[PDB]
Amino acid sequence: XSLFVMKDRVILITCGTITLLNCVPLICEAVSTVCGEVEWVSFMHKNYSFPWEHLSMAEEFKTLRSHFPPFIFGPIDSDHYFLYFHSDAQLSMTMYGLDRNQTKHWYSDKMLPTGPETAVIREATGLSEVVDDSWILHDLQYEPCGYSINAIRGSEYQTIHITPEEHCSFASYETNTCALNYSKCICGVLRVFDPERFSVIVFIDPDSAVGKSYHSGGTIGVEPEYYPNYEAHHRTVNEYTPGHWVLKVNYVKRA
Amino acid sequence: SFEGPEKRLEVIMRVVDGTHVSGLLAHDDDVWQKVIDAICAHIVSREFNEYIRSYVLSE
Ligand code: NA
Repeated sequence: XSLFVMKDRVILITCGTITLLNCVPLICEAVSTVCGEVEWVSFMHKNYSFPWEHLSMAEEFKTLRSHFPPFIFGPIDSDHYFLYFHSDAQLSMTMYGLDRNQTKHWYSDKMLPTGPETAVIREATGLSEVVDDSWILHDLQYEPCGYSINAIRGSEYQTIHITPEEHCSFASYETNTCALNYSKCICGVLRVFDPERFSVIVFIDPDSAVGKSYHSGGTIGVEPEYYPNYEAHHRTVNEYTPGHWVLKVNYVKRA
Repeated sequence: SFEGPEKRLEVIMRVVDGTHVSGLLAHDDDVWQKVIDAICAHIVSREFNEYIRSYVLSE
């Protein structure tokens, strides 16, 4: 996969390609040709892996540096890293151990873009409830397996990527939708995947709506009262650079 | 091919004095086709609105 382009940003998500850092030079050129200024670059990099789940940190940092002629660098959460060139909402889920009755629908002997076949898939799995008819959607079912969907609604997007290999099945969800309480959104995605474990990462800057709520003690939809079939573990909040905050919650299905 | 692990890249620009009124939406698909070529992928389908150009991709 997915590329989203907005007035001030580009988001690229893929599964199984070569390094996305290859795209940085041409994205920077696209910025300079419209006389914008690069402010943030972030990329996923796995330093630490768990059993249910590339270049070294040094190699990726050196590559990214090579694509620029100053900035600050560091982690966001432990799996994403930023460059900030000093002079909105984002919620993400990662899901492991997907429902086996659902994952069969994301196997196929043919590559199928949006059409009657993916309509059957979306209806049968409940993706149609996550991406309802208020969204403009397009999707792709891969051979032998895998699935991607993008959806847009005004300034909002949602996207899901599914890699259902039995050994280490995985799905991700991301959205910039603004809600005061994300429990309905998150639980709607869990309805589709019913995963053995999942994490949610939410950005909570104090000057954003959800962050203003969080920083004042408000309930934002990640809390344990919404996930009775799961046990919470190791909530982590970081002010990952001055003024900017990230929250990660982790849930594991009750055996 | 399409299989784990997932990768993600985001670039955010500041709109400043002198930036094109449309920002990155001043560009047409030729710009983004070349970006996607750098990861040896291609555009399978597109959906556009006033705020977002959305592309579904494949190797
Ligand atoms: Na929690």
